[PDB]
Amino acid sequence: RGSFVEMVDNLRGKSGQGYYVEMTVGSPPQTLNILVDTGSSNFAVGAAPHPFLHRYYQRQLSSTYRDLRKGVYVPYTQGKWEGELGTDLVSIPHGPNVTVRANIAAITESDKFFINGSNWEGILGLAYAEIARPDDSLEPFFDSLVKQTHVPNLFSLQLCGSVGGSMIIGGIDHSLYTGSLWYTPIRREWYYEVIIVRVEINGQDLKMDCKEYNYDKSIVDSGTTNLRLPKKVFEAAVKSIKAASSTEKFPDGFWLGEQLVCWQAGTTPWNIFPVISLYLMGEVTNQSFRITILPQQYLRPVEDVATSQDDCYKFAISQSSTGTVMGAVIMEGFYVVFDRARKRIGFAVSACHVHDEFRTAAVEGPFVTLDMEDCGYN
Ligand SMILES: Cc1cc(C#N)cnc1C(=O)Nc1ccc(F)c([C@]2(C)Cc3c(ccnc3F)C(N)=N2)c1
Repeated sequence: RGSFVEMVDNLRGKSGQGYYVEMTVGSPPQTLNILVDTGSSNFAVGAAPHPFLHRYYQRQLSSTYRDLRKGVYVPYTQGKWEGELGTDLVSIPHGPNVTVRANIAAITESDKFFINGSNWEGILGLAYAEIARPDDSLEPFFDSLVKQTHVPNLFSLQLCGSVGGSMIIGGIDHSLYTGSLWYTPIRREWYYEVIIVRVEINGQDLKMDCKEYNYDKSIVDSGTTNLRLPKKVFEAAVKSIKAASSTEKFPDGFWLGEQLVCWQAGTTPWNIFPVISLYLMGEVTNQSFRITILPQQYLRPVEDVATSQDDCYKFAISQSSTGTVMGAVIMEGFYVVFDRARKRIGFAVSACHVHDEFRTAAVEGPFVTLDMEDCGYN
């Protein structure tokens, strides 16, 4: 408890391509880099030589492999993957010293799933069984891990933004944060669902029915880059961000993520952009707390741009039909504790978050907020 030096810095990535941990499948162990995804619940790995893959699960080489003789087909709005279900021995080299028998979807066909140039070959769904495919009887990896060993039912994520980070499995590491952890209830165990009760752009409230903020869902998701916001809320949100920053002009496409915006190197006017604050439901009736992110978090360097030589960024707040998504834009500001045992998520200021000399990411409380139960959709 309190320090897990083995697990510090166990995450790698490329800006915009996600955070991956090293894992091993089968006996003898096959090493794979695996995307850490709190927005899904399947452990799914490449199992065939797709050209984009550095490597893939070779079931034939594993003595400990077992067929479940059952397929799984998983469509997304952007592409898909299809696989064959089995179980095998799984471990995490830079995690706890255990080996568990977990479900594995051996991916045999896919579209727009693997990324050309990426260095991961699978995905670790860390959310709950309810949203597992094909259904909730397929036990997620973390459930298997907790049932089969003495690892405490919790994990924490420090996403640092070559990006890096830590996934502390079974605990919390106090070197990864400063100040205090503040906790928000997990509303329901399917996604990591939470409730936003108030939004401030630059200290100024948006004065929307808070029900909208969570229409139809608000989730914490390490498998999404953006802060995604319901359309009605996104509309009001950028209306206010536009106004805060009208000191300089940008095409209406930029706010829609249809175009990048560039400045001369080291010339980004961060200060013309407002801090963003979400107030989250607290542990106590009528008590909330507030997390504050910087434009550093929502204006994202796009490095791979050959038509330019400047500092070009993407506005990483975007509209959504599935609810608020608190992606890497949010998580990079904070140490995030997925306290599954107590059905809550903790936020603290990350020791690694990107901050200039004038503004810093913040987690503050307590605040008095009435009628927070009304902010959740039914
Ligand atoms: C591009 C990327 C950037 C960051 C950063 N920084 C983190 N993750 C990814 C990424 O490539 N995730 C990903 C890829 C394929 C998937 F199939 C999913 C799913 C399973 C499906 C998914 C998700 C989110 C949004 N719509 C989806 F279709 C999600 N959380 N999980 C996520």
